Amino acid sequence: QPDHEGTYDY
Repeated sequence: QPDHEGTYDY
């Protein structure tokens, strides 16, 4: 996904 200056999944 879009990265929101520190998100992640898969």
